[PDB]
Amino acid sequence: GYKFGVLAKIVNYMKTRHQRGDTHPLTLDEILDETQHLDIGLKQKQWLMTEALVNNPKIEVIDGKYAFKPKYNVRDKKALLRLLDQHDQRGLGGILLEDIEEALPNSQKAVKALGDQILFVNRPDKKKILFFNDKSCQFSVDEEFQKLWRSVTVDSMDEEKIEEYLKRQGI
Amino acid sequence: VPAALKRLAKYVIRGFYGIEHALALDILIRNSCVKEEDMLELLKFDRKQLRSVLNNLKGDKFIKCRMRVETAADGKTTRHNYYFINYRTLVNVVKYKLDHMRRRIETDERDSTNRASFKCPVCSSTFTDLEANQLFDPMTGTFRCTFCHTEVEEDESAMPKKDARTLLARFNEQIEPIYALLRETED
Ligand SMILES: [Zn+2]
Repeated sequence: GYKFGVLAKIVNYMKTRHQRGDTHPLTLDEILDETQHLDIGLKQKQWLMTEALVNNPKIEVIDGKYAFKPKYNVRDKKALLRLLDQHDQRGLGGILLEDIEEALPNSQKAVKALGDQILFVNRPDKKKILFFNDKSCQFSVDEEFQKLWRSVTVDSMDEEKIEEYLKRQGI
Repeated sequence: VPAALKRLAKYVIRGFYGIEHALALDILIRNSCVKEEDMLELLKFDRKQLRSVLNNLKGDKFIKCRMRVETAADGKTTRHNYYFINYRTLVNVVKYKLDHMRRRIETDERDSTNRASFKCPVCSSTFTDLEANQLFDPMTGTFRCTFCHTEVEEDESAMPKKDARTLLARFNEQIEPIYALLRETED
């Protein structure tokens, strides 16, 4: 195979390089030194510059040099609260717990610090989806009101009983 | 569409329903008519758990649905469910649920007095106060059950009435903002 296998090794190398704390960007040839890809094609080099490192949402460019994107990913509690508030305001949906866990190492500390700010929905495949706790409207009732509300059934009753009950009670 | 109808809809979907129902209604607040496929990709919920919520909202009839059929570019027909909010039916079912819960209060007060007061710990069955005289044996001189022949204590039936009475005051206090929303939206 050719032209479709070396890109996975490159993105794995610079991700692990970023895990070591290398914030400074690296050139194309500097990455190619330690990946054992010195015999890579020239048409692959131009394809990486114009497509691969600009469509990937994990790569950003500083003065022509490429690096990881730690600003987009979550790395602290304050960015987690800001991003979750932005998803609530614009209505872009929640974020899975596994996405936060891989972006933010030791994310359990940020979860327990925020506490009730993060709403957890349990998917059937053990996954969790995080939602913002919009504290503008916080109304809660006792569990005995919940089972009393569930006791009365309205799904199996026609609309003519609902309209007649208003005139039956005289309102 | 007045904003007072949106405010009362939020206050009844965030307290009496889950957070998933509130997020579904917030989409219908922003856009009056939202397609099903657009809100599938928005909240990224599972297909089965989200249609059950819309089945529940169709159960309480907060919103209404209309169906249209059309032919796409590939020629395959489709059936897209279009959902729109109807505040005219929404206020009636809220009012119906309010009076039904209101009339539940007095009939719970009546059934508290109409509940049984004689309980036999052996058979663990409630006994009517009228039937306690029938179970009484005149030859023995004291009242017991015929089946179990044990002493009957009526102190257990006193305590559930006091718990219900204290909840009468809390239920009346928490409902006043909801009643205030109805009075502001009579026009
Ligand atoms: Zn008995």
